[PDB]
Amino acid sequence: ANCRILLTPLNERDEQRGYSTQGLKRLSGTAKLNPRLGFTRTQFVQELPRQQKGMAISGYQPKLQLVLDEGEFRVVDHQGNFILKPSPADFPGLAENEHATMTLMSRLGFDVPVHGLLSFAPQSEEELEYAFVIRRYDRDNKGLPVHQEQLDGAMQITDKYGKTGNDNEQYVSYETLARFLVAHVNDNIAFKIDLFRRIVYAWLLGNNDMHLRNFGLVYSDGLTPALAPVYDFVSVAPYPEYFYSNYLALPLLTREEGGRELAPGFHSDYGEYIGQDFLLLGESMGLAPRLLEKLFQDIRKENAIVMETYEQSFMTQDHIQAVLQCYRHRLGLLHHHH
Amino acid sequence: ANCRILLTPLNERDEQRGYSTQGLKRLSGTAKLNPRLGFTRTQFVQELPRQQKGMAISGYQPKLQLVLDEGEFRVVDHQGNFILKPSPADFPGLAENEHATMTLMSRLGFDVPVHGLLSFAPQSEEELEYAFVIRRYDRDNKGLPVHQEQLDGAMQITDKYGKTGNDNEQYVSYETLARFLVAHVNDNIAFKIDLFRRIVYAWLLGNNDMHLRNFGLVYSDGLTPALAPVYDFVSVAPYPEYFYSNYLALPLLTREEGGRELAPGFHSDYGEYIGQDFLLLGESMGLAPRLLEKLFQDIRKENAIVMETYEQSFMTQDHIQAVLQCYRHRLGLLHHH
Amino acid sequence: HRRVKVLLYGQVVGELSQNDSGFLFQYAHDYHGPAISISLPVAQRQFPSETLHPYFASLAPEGWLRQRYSQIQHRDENDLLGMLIDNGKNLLGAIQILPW
Amino acid sequence: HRRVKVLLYGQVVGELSQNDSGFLFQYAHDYHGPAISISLPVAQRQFPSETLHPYFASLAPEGWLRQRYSQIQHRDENDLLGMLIDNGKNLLGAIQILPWE
Amino acid sequence: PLLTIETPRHLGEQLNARRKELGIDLYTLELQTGISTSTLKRLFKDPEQVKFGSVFAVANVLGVKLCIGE
Amino acid sequence: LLTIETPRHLGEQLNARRKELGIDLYTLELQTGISTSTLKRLFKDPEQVKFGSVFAVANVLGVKLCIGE
Repeated sequence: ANCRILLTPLNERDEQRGYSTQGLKRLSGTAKLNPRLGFTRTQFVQELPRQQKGMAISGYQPKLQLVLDEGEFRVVDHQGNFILKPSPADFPGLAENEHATMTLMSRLGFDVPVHGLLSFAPQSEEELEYAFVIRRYDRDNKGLPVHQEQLDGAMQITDKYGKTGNDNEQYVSYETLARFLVAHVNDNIAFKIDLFRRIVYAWLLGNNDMHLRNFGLVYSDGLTPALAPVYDFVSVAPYPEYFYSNYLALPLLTREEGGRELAPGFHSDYGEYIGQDFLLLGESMGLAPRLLEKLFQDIRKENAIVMETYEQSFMTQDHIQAVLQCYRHRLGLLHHHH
Repeated sequence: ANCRILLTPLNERDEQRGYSTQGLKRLSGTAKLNPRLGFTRTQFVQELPRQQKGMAISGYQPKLQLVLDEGEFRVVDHQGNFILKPSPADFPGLAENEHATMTLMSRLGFDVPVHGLLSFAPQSEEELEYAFVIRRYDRDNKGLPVHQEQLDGAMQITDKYGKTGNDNEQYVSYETLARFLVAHVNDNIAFKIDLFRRIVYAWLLGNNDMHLRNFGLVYSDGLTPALAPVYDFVSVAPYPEYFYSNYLALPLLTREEGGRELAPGFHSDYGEYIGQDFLLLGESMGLAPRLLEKLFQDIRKENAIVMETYEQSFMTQDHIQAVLQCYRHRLGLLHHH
Repeated sequence: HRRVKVLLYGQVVGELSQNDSGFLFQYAHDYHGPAISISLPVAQRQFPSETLHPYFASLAPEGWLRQRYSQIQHRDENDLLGMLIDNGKNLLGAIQILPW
Repeated sequence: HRRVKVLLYGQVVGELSQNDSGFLFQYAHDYHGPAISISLPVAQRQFPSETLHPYFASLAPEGWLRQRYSQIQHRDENDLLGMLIDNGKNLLGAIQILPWE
Repeated sequence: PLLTIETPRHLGEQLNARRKELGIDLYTLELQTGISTSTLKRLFKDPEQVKFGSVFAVANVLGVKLCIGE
Repeated sequence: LLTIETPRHLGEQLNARRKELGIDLYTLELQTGISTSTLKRLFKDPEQVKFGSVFAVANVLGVKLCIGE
């Protein structure tokens, strides 16, 4: 019924295939793409022993390098054009979650690299397993490398969460990161509105792991970099243990660095981030109050795209309801502001 | 008694010397300057049998290179920091005329290099002879060369009067020259007002030989050239046949190039350049009518500086009279159209 | 300790060396192209530090890919740049870290 | 017959030569400084002409200054390039024209 | 990437080309700068009669720097 | 090249340029048509002055306006 790349309804003929022609073309460039991998999971993905409970779900996730030889996906040792991300052995259905969240981001208007769900060749007569596939953004029109760098190295931060002190406190916030970006990329209100929305949407959707390595700079213009596309956007709401560890990967406001102050929302009857905290983030980026008010109204109107995308997805029903429950709650908190 | 550099009245302590402390300092940089040359005229300037009567007055003028070695002027063979211009043998009192005209230009606000009159050592008991001295503008702070070029070579004109055709017509005008200058220097209202005034003042004072070699471009402020200071400004009014030969060295307007059209002033009962022709020159330079009207009123108000400077000068009485007569007539023509 | 050639766009841009005092990255005196990082401007040539530069440390892996590589190699715990040379021809962007 | 070297601001910036076809001024292929004239831009290198370039002809002296020089060796205005070389170390500005030797 | 602005209209056109390449509409600019969509319209056609501060605020929101030379 | 930080920065730079050229406000009024009171406001903070008047004054002073990123 729904496309394994686009999540849009499949017409009469494409129903049995599971993929739409529009989707296959979006992901590969040709409608002749074969989204049924010619290899099995264990053929290329080794079973590494579990490390420690302390690391984020991304630490348990395998990553394969893929190249498109004709209309067939081929695993490469290095320098591929796509990356295959199978679900970790302990987190089943995580690839379906990253696919739903990344599809939602594209439908919301963000710059998201082309992606979809591909199935591995089965070992016997077991149910097909899907992995999330995404095109590498550090490639241009042809497979020529485009230079890029992660924000932790650019800002000269030694930890991706800003835990750079003598304690467990965080020393880099989204407010500081935005201030750094504004000074290195071209300023303009389009860049600022987008980056502000990325931070609000990581919070609304339950992506509490959008750290410094989840921001990049692409060197397309040559001298002046641009912000890299949205990548690794997953909702942690289906995993209660990981979801309650933090509201966001980094503190929202600069006043919160080193735990010196709480955000005004933490001092309210809500005791968590509210719309007022995001207005303060917007204000620090130079966005005008009348513009921030309109941006909040735009996010409220996008409720239908959020609900529909997750409900159309290949995520489990329990997982979808955990995400939409996080979303509805946090969306309601956006009204709590002056 | 007036100063031989500034033409201002000498005070009691300067009266006998003939030069003021202010003037000696302006010209040399020190009040210890000796303006009484340690050499005679014939020691360094030779009398060669002349070309022919028909060459402009500048062709008959000798030029000496001078250097300032310890408050004393010394004649050098090449590249000095000052130039001595004695009066030509056939034009006595020309150095006193160039001094009066160049002093007037400085008093009028133009960029004029520092100058004065210096006397040669006398041969016997004859009256002292003076020569015009001027500091070279192609020098900076401590006589380092500053690059410059004349307008005839810059515009690629082979004759300094623009007589470049198959006939005897002039093919470059002040209007065309100004248009060329505006495209090569920094184009601003101060530059435009100044250049316009230089052309009107060459006409008012009787300088009918301000040709293409009498305009320069100095390469000082990096890349952007500037118009060179006023130099070689002499009134030809005391010399009737030279004065009558032309109103200006070049045609005033572009319409007059090649003799294709006359300036409106030539079609009027006046039959010469009038205020209306200079308004047309101003208009071509982008100057606004209300600004040109004000600029004319300023020229009328500067009447007192013109009269006074020439009357305070060391020019002969007959020569001053000829200049002021040219001036008064042409100043009256500025009111027309 | 060791010296490596840092390549950007397939061309040797500079060198990253290690010794008793620490690490030092330096661009070639004749390299007037784009900087490999906004943290390493081309205007400045020398970049000394006690620990491995945040740019070069950020190039190294972290989770599953660093773990799969570590179980088969097993090099020194704090072999900061030794791990970067092994994955030099497999980096993000146009950067390559090759042995000298 | 003459291959005169032209030096601006103390250092040689190019060569001005004379032959059957006429005159040719050329800047040195490694000179990227300021032009000697607005009529001879730095961007263009070669400058051929049937007659002597208006810039080099404008550097030759006027009436008295040229008659004082043409009295020492007697130059009947036939060769204007040889007259430029007589006043080479006495030109206005920072231009200097010296022989190749 | 330095462009000498020839006329006020030349600047209005360059700012409008920049606005469109960024995907910014006139309403977004009105909310951010306070300048009305009708003044913004006049500005992008010929800012001759528009106040300097509004032209400078729009150039700023578009990431365009204003420079002076000779 | 000088990056203009604010409208006030530009008015100050244009006023410094005007004074180094020896141009008075009356000369500028006759040439541009802009009144000496508007010229005064312009040289202090051109924020509320029309763009065309700021552009005409920069022109008469020999100042070029450029745009970059």
